Amino acid sequence: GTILIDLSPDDKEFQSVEEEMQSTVREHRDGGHAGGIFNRYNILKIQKVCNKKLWERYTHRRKEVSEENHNHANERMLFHGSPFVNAIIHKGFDERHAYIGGMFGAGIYFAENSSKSNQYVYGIGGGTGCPVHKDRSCYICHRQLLFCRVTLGKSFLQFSA
Amino acid sequence: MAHSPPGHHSVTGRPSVNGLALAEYVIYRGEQAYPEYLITYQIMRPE
Ligand SMILES: Nc1ccccc1-c1nc2ccccc2c(=O)[nH]1
Ligand SMILES: [Zn+2]
Repeated sequence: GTILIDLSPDDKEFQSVEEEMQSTVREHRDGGHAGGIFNRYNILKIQKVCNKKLWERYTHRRKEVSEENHNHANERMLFHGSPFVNAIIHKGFDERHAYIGGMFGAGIYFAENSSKSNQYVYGIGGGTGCPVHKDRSCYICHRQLLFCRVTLGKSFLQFSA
Repeated sequence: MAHSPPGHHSVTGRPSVNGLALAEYVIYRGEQAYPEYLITYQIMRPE
């Protein structure tokens, strides 16, 4: 039951999402190995993902968390890069979309830096890069990221390198 | 998936070395995220 609605580049919603994407690019300690060498993106399309069942699943859990945390969901907008983007938008996030070897355990990982999530579009550490050219720094192939509404609730703070 | 730490709903990975890095976050329940926007893009080659 997912439909995708194209946003016009003239829409303030398009513009605020593009600004979050562009403004959260940083340099990475791998010199671009995983995600490629770049300072900015060419945004080709921004689509709103509409699925009533998945939205209600989200808001149900959000209420549960809020009620466990003095009526505070601690909701953020965060990036997610994944080879399973098509499955996620149609069926929702689940255990198949987790990072099993992640430094904070097997869970679903999100980033404030869009460029961090860009490192995972083609798999962990960029995998073998784009399907067509096998290039983690491909400037031709179209990539996709999700910009996601995430309920953090009470979050365990891990200081880490 | 693993469980959240007892009494918590997520983990925040705070950067402690790279001064320019922003936080990363982990959830342990798929129902705690909704994929709002799908962004299609290319990375641009620096000039
Ligand atoms: N590591 C992953 C494995 C499968 C699907 C997605 C990811 C992934 N991991 C991340 C780790 C840290 C910060 C962001 C991400 C992310 O966007 N995707
Ligand atoms: Zn390519």
